[PDB]
This record gives sequence, C-alpha cells and structure tokens, in this order.
Amino acid sequence: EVKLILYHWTHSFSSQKVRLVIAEKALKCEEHDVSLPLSEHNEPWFMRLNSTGEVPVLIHGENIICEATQIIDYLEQTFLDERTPRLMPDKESMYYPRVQHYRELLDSLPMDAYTHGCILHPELTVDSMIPAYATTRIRSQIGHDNVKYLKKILDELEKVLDQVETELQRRNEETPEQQPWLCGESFTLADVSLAVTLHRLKFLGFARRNWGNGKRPNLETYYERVLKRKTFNKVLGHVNNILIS
Amino acid sequence: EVKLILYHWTHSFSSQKVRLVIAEKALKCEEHDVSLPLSEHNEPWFMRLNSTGEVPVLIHGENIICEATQIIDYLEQTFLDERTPRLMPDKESMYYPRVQHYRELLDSLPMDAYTHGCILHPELTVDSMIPAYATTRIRSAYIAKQKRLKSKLLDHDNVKYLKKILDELEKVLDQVETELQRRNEETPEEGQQPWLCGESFTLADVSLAVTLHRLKFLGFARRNWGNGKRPNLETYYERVLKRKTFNKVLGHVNNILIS
Ligand SMILES: O=C(O)CCCCCCCCCCCCCCC(=O)O
Repeated sequence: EVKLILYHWTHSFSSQKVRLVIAEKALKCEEHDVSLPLSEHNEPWFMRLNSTGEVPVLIHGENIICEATQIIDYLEQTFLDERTPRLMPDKESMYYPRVQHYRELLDSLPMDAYTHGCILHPELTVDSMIPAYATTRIRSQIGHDNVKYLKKILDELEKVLDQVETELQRRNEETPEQQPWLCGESFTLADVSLAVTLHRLKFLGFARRNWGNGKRPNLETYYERVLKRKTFNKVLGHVNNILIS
Repeated sequence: EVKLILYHWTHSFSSQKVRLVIAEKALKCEEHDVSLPLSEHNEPWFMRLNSTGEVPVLIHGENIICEATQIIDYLEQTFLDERTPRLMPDKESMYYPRVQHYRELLDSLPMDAYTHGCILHPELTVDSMIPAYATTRIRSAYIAKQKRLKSKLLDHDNVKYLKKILDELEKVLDQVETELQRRNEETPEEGQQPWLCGESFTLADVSLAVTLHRLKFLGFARRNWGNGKRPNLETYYERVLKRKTFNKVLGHVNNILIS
C-alpha cells in the first residue's frame, strides 16, 4: 500500500549504491531509470558520466529523500522488520566506528575526477572500457584537467586502497575456513561503497595499477567474490557493458 | 510527451513557491501531494509544520531537481517557448540586479525558525492561525533543579534568537516597503500598478507573496503591517490575494478546516 519509489540513472555511481542497498535489504521498490539511450547530441550513457551535479530521489509515503548517502541512511533507519538485513551495526556497538570510518573514507574518493581523468588522459589507464573516440571528442570540444592533479589523486587512491588491503588482511588472519567481508562477518554499507567503487575503477581502467597479478591480492580476492554475490550480479551485472543502453 | 512531475507537500512553504511558479509560467505539471490528511499520531497538517528537513523534487525527462530554489531556476532556464512568461528579466536587463537582490533577500529569511517560534513562543504572535493546543502539545527536588535550570536557559536563548530574527525580518520588510513606495511615486494612481520591481510579476514577487501569506498564518503580520504600519506592503498583500494564479494555487493553504 505504501510504495517505495526511486527515480535514478542506471549508470550513475550514486544510483548503483542505492539500488545495491535496496537489493541487500530485500525491499520491494518501483525503480524509474529516467536516463535515455541517446542524448540530444546522440551521445550514449558512457559519454555522460557526470553530465550534471544531480542526485537520485526516493519517495516513501510522505518522505522525499535526495542523494545516495541520505537515501541509504533513510532506508537503514526506516525498514526495521526483523527479517530485513541491517547493513550498519547499532550506533552504540564498538563496530560502528570501523564501518563508519571505511564508508566515509571510500565515499570521500573523488570518483568524478577519476572518470574525467580516464577520458582526458587514457595513457594513465590500462583496459579502460570506454571507447577511445570518447577521449578524442571531449578533447576536441575543449579545443582541474591537468595530468599533475590526476597523478596526485591516483596516488591518494593508492593510499586508501593500501588501508583497505590491510583491513582485509586482518580479516584473513582472524578467519579459518562463512568468510568475512571488509569489517566483519556481515555485508555492510562499507562493502557496498567498496564493491561499487572497485567495479567503477574496473570500468575506468584503474583496476590493473591497483590490484591483480600479485598486487593487493586480498583486494583482488574481494573484487572477484563481490562479482559472484547474487545481489551484486542481479543489480550491477551489466552496468559496465557499453553494448547495453 | 515529456511529463513534468512534482512530488511535494501542499502546505510546505517551499512547495507553495514552486507551485505558484508553475501556475505563473502556465506549465502543465503532474503534481503529487505526498502529505497524508492524518499522521500516524492522527495529527492534521497544521501540527506538523516542518516535521522534517525534506525538499520537493521535480522530474523532467532525464533531469531530477530537488529544493525550491533549484527547481524554480530549472523551470526559468528550460521553458523558453515564446508564449511562456518569464519571471526573471534577461541577465543583461537593467532590471536583473533589482529582481535578483529582492529574490535573494526574501529567500534568505529563516521561515522554519519563524514557524518553530510561532508554536513555542506564541506570546510573540498576534492572531496566529495555529490553534493554541498545538503549542501545549509540543511543549509537553534532587536533580529537578538542574533540568528546571537547563530548560530555563535554552528557553532564554531561544526567545533571544527569535526576537533577533523578528527584528531582522522588520529590516527586510522596511526595504520592501521603500521599494514599493518608489513604485507608487513612479506610477499614476489610476490604472494598472506595477509589482515589486516593475510592471511584470517576477520571482521576487513569488518569494514576497508566499512569505507574507505564511507570516499571516503564523501571526507575524500585525507587528509588520496594518493599522498605518507599512501601508504599501499591506496594499501589496491585499492585491496578491486577488491575483488569479495565487488564489488558484494558495487560496486555501492557510485554512485549517481543509485537510
Ligand atoms: O492578472 C491576474 O490576476 C492573473 C490572471 C491569470 C492569467 C495570467 C495573467 C498574467 C498577468 C501578469 C502580470 C499582470 C498584473 C495584473 C495586476 C492587476 O491587474 O492587479
């Protein structure tokens, strides 16, 4: 009788975290993807990745909530039925600080700057999933964006992923052969931030410099496991496929 | 073919500005009032004024826009058909500075704090349209001294705050009264009168009209106009009540008999 309504863009980074939370909490939601296959300039989704500074919006009865973080906090606070999974420990738990620390650390990453850098300076990527012609078109209609800045924030990204790799190492040492996620046994909001972040870095071609082939092996094992998680696959299994509008 | 969709609360101050803009631009819009006649605690709308910190949202094609100011800017920038009224002068107009100045001056008013203050400190109102029982519901030996004291201090601070912003509100309305005086002096007394900034109804008039109507609802009208005080403002308020768009959109929003 009281619908959950979400208006969103399928390929928006924000929308992906919201929809993965909806799936992990097993909620029924009427989801409206308002994006078009082709823009006014007949550009496809992969050339419009931060076209605007606009947010998804949730309508739930009387409540209208904008922005992924606020929507996700609303969802965690509202759906308290016993059979609805929680994605945060209680605020008085000693585990709350760890989950909130990693959620905030990952949500602070400038994903918009990585995407413009992938397109502007593809020489800094390996196996970018964005066609090369996107690069030559954005650089033409030009003729903040500097190589200096982008190399700086890619190194800052390395320091965040070092902290994550260390945390995942502590999980491995604690755990025999039911494997834990980033912060503990439960899949949490820090895991949706991490999983959706890694999948987008993969899309941008910033996966191989940060993990794989012996580098950050715990992170690589985490990424491979996330891809198989049924909720992640059901919600995000195609969001990296440029053949699908 | 491309619908305008608005989700909003009818009695929300923000929603009122957005819906008045939609009416003044003559746009077709699918409007969803998500407010309930009765809350879980069987309270009606006039006991839930700023219940939460939430905004209206406009969906238009691929665009999702939240908050009244951003929605209104989007509407002004997007609907450019020749027959669609403009509520802002062109950015190169000699009028643009004056409309933008009054729009931002009125949009800077802390309407939420006037609402909180009307309910918590009704002794500072005259002819509040909110029943007195809404006040008594919100207000509902050893360390009983401490909390008697702690509560007395926040009460002291909260009255001080409210008196401070009511004096700031007077200075805004003084500027508006002076502006409307210039309009009167410029215009022959017989015939059609301009609005706040000139002949056309603008975004500054939207902000002013909806602000005055809410001040009336809260009982902050009699200290600010009427009985010889700010007579240009009083004439403006009585005129905007008769404007067809304002009456069609907002004619009952102050009536607590209507759910
Ligand atoms: O003029 C009305 O009361 C609204 C009628 C609805 C149709 C739209 C007319 C737009 C009017 C633009 C500004 C004109 C000011 C009229 C002021 C007055 O006559 O008191």
